[PDB]
Amino acid sequence: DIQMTQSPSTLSASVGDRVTITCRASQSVSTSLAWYQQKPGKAPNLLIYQASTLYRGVPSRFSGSGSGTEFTLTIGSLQPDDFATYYCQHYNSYSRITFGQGTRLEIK
Amino acid sequence: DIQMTQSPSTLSASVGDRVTITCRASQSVSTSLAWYQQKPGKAPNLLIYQASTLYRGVPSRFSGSGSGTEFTLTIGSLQPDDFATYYCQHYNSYSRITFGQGTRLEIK
Amino acid sequence: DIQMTQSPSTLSASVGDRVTITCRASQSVSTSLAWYQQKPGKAPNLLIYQASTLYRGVPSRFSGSGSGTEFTLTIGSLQPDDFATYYCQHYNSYSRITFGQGTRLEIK
Amino acid sequence: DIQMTQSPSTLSASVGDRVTITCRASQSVSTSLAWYQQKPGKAPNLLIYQASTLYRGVPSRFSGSGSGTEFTLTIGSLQPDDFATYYCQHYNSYSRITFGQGTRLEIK
Amino acid sequence: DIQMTQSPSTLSASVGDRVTITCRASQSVSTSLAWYQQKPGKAPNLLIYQASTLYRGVPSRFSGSGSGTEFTLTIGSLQPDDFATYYCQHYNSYSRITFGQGTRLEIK
Amino acid sequence: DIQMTQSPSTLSASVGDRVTITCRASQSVSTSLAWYQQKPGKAPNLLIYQASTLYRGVPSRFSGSGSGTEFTLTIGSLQPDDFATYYCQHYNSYSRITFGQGTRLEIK
Amino acid sequence: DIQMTQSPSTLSASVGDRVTITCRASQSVSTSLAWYQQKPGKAPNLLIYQASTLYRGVPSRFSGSGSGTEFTLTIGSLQPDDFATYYCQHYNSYSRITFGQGTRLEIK
Amino acid sequence: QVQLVESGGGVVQPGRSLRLSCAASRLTFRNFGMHWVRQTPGKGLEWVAVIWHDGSNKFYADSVEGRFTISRDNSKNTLYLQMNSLRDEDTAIYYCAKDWGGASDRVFDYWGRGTLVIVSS
Amino acid sequence: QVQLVESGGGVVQPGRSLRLSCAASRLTFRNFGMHWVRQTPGKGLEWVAVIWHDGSNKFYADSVEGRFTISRDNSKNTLYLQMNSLRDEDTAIYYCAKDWGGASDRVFDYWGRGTLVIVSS
Amino acid sequence: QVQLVESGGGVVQPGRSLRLSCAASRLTFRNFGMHWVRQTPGKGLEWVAVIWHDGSNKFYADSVEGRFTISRDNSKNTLYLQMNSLRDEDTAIYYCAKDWGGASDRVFDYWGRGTLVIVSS
Amino acid sequence: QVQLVESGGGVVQPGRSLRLSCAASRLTFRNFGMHWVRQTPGKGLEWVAVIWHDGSNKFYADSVEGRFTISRDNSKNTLYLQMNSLRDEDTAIYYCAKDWGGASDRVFDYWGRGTLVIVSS
Amino acid sequence: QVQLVESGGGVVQPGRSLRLSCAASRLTFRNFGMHWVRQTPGKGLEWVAVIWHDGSNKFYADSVEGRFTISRDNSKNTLYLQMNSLRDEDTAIYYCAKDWGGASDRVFDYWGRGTLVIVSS
Amino acid sequence: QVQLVESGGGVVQPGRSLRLSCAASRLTFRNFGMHWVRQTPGKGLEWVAVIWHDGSNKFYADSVEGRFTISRDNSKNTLYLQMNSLRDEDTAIYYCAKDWGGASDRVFDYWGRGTLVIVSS
Amino acid sequence: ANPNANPNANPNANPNANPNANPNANPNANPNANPNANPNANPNANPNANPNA
Repeated sequence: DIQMTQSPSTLSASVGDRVTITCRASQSVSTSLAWYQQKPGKAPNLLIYQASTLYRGVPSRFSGSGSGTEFTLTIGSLQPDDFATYYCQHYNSYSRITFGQGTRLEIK
Repeated sequence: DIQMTQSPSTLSASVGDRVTITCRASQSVSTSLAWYQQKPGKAPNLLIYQASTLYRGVPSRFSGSGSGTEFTLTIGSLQPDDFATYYCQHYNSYSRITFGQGTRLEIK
Repeated sequence: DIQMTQSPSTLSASVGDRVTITCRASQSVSTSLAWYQQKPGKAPNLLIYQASTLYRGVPSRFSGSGSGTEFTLTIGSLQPDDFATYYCQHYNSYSRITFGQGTRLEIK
Repeated sequence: DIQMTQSPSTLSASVGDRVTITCRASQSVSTSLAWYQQKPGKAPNLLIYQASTLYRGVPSRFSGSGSGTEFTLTIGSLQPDDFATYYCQHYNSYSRITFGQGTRLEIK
Repeated sequence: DIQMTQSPSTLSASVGDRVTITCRASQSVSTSLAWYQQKPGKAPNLLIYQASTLYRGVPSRFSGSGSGTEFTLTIGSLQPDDFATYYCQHYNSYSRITFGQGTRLEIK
Repeated sequence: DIQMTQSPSTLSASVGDRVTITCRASQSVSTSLAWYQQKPGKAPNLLIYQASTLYRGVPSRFSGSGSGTEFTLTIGSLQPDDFATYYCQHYNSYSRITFGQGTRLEIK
Repeated sequence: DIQMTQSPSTLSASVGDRVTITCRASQSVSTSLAWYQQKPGKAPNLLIYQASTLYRGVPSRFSGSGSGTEFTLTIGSLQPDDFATYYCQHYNSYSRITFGQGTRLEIK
Repeated sequence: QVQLVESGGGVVQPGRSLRLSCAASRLTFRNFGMHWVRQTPGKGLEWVAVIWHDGSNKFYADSVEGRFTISRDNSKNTLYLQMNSLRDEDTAIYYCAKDWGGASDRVFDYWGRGTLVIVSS
Repeated sequence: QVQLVESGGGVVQPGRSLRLSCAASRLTFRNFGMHWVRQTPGKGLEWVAVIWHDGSNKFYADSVEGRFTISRDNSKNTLYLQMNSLRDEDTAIYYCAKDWGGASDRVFDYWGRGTLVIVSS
Repeated sequence: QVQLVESGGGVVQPGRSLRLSCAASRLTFRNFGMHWVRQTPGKGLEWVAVIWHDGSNKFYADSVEGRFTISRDNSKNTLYLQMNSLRDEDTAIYYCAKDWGGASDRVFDYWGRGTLVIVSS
Repeated sequence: QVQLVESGGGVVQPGRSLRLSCAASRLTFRNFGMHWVRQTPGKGLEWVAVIWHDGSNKFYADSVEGRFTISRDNSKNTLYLQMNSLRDEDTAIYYCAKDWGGASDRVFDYWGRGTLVIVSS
Repeated sequence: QVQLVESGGGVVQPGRSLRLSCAASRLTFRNFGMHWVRQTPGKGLEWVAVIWHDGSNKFYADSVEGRFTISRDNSKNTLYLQMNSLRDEDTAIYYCAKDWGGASDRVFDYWGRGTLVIVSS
Repeated sequence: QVQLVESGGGVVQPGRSLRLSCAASRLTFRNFGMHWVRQTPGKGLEWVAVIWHDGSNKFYADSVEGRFTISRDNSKNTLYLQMNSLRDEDTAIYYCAKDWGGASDRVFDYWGRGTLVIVSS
Repeated sequence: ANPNANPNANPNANPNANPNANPNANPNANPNANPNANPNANPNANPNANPNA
């Protein structure tokens, strides 16, 4: 399998700031990634697929990019809602689906 | 719809010769193709079904072969009564019945 | 789903010239492309299926070509009744049907 | 092929010790090695893959490292159950899978 | 190309003797050499590869040595079945495959 | 760059004599030199490479010799076909390929 | 390093005359020199290398001569454009590259 | 000459249900599949759903999965689509369609006029 | 708006078996592949299993090979995952999931609520 | 849990043939490539062959090229290796295998018990 | 056990064409690249050409560059070498070959019987 | 028998561009690096440029550095040399070449017919 | 036509660092070693550094030993010289250069335009 | 010393590159292959079924 590493483990930010979350691959996974948001107590939901495409119904503030093993999730202006746990998921062909540890967004 | 092309458009030959008429379908039709002979002033008559099976009462000098997209009618020995217009037809499932253009056998 | 992008969005021309409209695919669609023309106040009418085949009743000045992701709809000679919005639609297997943005051709 | 040579042929130690087993490659094999433990009367089982990654369910006292032609399997604290035969197996691309001779672990 | 010179052209010996056949290269071929034995009426068979390694199923009485441009094939004890023509063949990288002249072993 | 000077510029000779053409290098070129024969109206053909080796298909009456800076091409028995312009070309390492001025052969 | 002193510092001359610039090395530099011409406001241009060889595209009126520690650059017929500052350079092996002080040509 | 009549539209509030009909005329409804096509006010065509010839299988686009329900009644020559849990993005002119019938070609030939649905308050 | 409910959880002893259900509502079940996703109490997310649209092929993570058997029954519109020979590393919340439907995109969009499975003594 | 039971062993004369089977249980057979691993009486481990998931490709060690043939048939969940032109070397204990399934890692996890083959006179 | 049999030899005037075949038996043909080796009557050995496993790349000795075309057909388990513009130097006994399959050693293990080609008048 | 035909010649004014082609035939063009050789009207021969087999590296003579660019298209079996900022000394017959293929011998064997380029006004 | 454009100059205080760039154009930058040449206000020239084609070796003038670092990026076709601990003697316009390419001639042919670097307070 | 590249380095291909298939590929099915049904499957009835009783 492929080990998914996302850094930082936990970073705090204030409303209106710019926060970027990366995800590191053990080896190349093409551009087949997916970012997940999990509010505590709630099942997680999809934001980005194909590592760059915004899913329908998700605000355009969320933004992802990167290729190969470097992938970053970028938040244009962090709002009080977006405080949650963020996961990066890969679905490369011939390899099994794994997730990251989960970056945490903490207020102030 | 499936469009077949039968070549040549016209093939002149003498009695006792061996002539082969082909039928090329736009896409694979398995063996669901049938051939006909049509004399002037008369409705076409069936020669071969399943692209290889002789119809009852049809002379054994007519033989059909081919599968997929490339099929052929062969008359082993041309006789004077086999001067007419011959067509090919497909009856592939989930496809409508369309019909060919036509090879004509002409004396000498 | 496949984002099916047609360029140029708007191109002006006068009656009698040669005008070509193309549509870009995000990934390979083989040859399962279709073209629709939409005059204002009327639902779009099909012109080309299989990305190259003219539909029945379609004037011969209409012509489609291309494969994979690069396709081209070419106008043999632009006529006064050929001024409308043109769309590109794909029906790739195991994929959902999507349309293009719609190219507007305008007088002079 | 590529010859897998591991040293020492036999290494005796008592419970609670630390032992290192080295495997030498006839030519560079990158990091695509594995270590197997064969308890007599049983088929060998998997311990390490990619020459550094601990398998699932293996005790963490087993350690592997190295790249190229010099690789080492290290046991942090030798346990009463850990007396068996150890092999080094490589699966380098464009070369066939080969095994070593196998080191014996003998009590005291 | 790289020409291969093997000496002597002919070397006669009797059963139980020890003979050495050399192969001299125009330029360094590292250890990329092979020795072939051709009995009359048959295609040559592989004896040594990598200039020192014994091929599978070949009696261990053959031994190879050398590096650079000077290489030696030694038969430890001649046998009645080991009387044939010997060729040295190189496979140096970026250079095409060539063979030697062919040393002959003649009885007595 | 290494400028080649081949001397002398023109030798008249008859059929059956022996002619020697020299090529002088301004600095050591080891043995990396090649000789070309250009008949008028044609592209030059390769004769000698490595300053001593005969190219395949060239009649053996051509022979080259020398190393360092003094290199000679010798035609043992001139033939009527062997009247052409001769160029010496070096390909020394770390230096660009240059050609000589061109020695001509004149009958009688 | 090797200090380079070139004399005279300033050499006044008119159009059509002949000037000689001397460049004396503090110790033998064999024949490894180079002569540069610098027009005001421009990066210097190469004229002579190896102390006697004309660089490509330089007018043939420039000539270099000398060996050892005494070298001369001579302009056959000074042209209105050839009024500039000249620098001599050595690149002797095992020594670091140094430039001259700069000889100036002044009109009249 | 095959004309498709579609109806049942109007203006509805977000979250309320609505029913659209596609009663056919002189077309062999049973042997042909049917499609719903949404033409947004921004001049874009989005495919909505397709129903098989006998209703055996049923597909939707991702944006309308679970919120849209189509049904096929061969008896009185109509195609039906029930429209539920709406919001603003569903405000568009809704086109009926009929797949040409090729072996592997999903291309519409006889489009409907369209019935326009407003989601507003 | 597409709800997946799961049931059949609880607390079992190691080595015992348990059945899970993922009965769905208003989703076109037979036309979508489905997954099972496991979330350990350590907040780690791990994929478990996936079954194709007719159940032709089944894939499992290596850690659960030979122990978990999953199946789909389109008729009553529910998904099952039968658990055999469990152990202490299977204590986690189990999420039902639905593959988005992309041509090559294996991403989950409508997650289920989740049913807790605990194994202890 | 996945166990591999091999069968078809015995003792044969040199030059005779012999069929082997690796009927597997509780494993998703069609989704995994398999190997055959041979362990000589001198306690040396040697790889023999490998067949892909659907049987498209086979690779053999040069020691058994032209003599061994593996065949996979997914329907009854079994693996075959039929031997021709054996000799004294080919006497060893034969294990089944199952490739771990990594992206580029060829390792064996669920080894079989082992089936003994003797070549003698 | 793997045997290579050649065919298609005979007598040809200089400048005519000729086709040579290396139909193989019991060899996993698709996985192995194949060479052609030419033995002149003077008992010299010359290498002719090599084709990769899929036919992606070819390499020829300079003595036959542009005159010899080698092609491999995996489906019929055979190899082809077509000869154009022959001359007196191409009269020899032609052996097929099979690269041993190692990482970096280009040696031949299973030679063919050989087919004789004569160029004369 | 390997023939190289060059084209694209003619007359151009100084400072203008021009494209040259070396469409090869019957040669395994992908395996061989190629050279361009220029023959001045004074019967002198000058080496111009060389490109490797896959185009990884290019080398130019100092007389054409920065003005000449050579590129190779393996798919169409052809070689390109595009010249910019021409002047009077570049008026010559341009010969395509083919490196012999030896280990360290950069010697041309199969030359082309030749293309004449005139720079004047 | 080979143009070398430098940048990154300005005025800095003594003891501060400063980075210079030599972005080249139309030149085969990877195959040529490059030099930096310094021209003091006294109109005297001084050599600074040389970098080999692939970065294997670097040589500096003794007046810049340990304070100047020169690095090359073949992919971006640019040359870098970063100075550390600058002082008053380093006020001069800095030239890029390209070694001629001869076997033993370290002579600069295609000089750059020039970048003025000032050190003061 | 000569700091430039060697313009006479061997520019040809390697005629002794490994001419074999990789015995260690990824011999498994693709777990991330499209698991969904084809929405573009022909939804029309078959006009070629038997019309006879």
